[PDB]
Amino acid sequence: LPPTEQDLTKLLLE
Amino acid sequence: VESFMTKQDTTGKIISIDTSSLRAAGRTGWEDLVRKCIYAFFQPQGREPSYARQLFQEVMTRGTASSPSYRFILNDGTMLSAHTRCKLCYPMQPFIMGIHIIDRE
Repeated sequence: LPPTEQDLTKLLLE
Repeated sequence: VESFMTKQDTTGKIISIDTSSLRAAGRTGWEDLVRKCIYAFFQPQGREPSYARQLFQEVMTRGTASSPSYRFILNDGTMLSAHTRCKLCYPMQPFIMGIHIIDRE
């Protein structure tokens, strides 16, 4: 399952 | 070496990203770079599974994996490539550590 746009926004700020 | 790291759980879900090396590399546009690289890594390779799926299947069976080069396009039309290596680590639950290495040439 690829990461969505929101998945990456979260990972990149956390 | 211009790169970034990921950690995945054993379902292949990315649970963290480390962009410290990209942020120390003195170039703008690293956010776009990381998104584009990840998306390219996860794209089906013609009829074959994506490199992400191939590396995940291999790393969970044999403990390590590596992709060839794959290309992607930054917002301004700049063409880059990267490749990915990963490793199953047993610390906690086991996780997959991946390094994603950018070639600007």
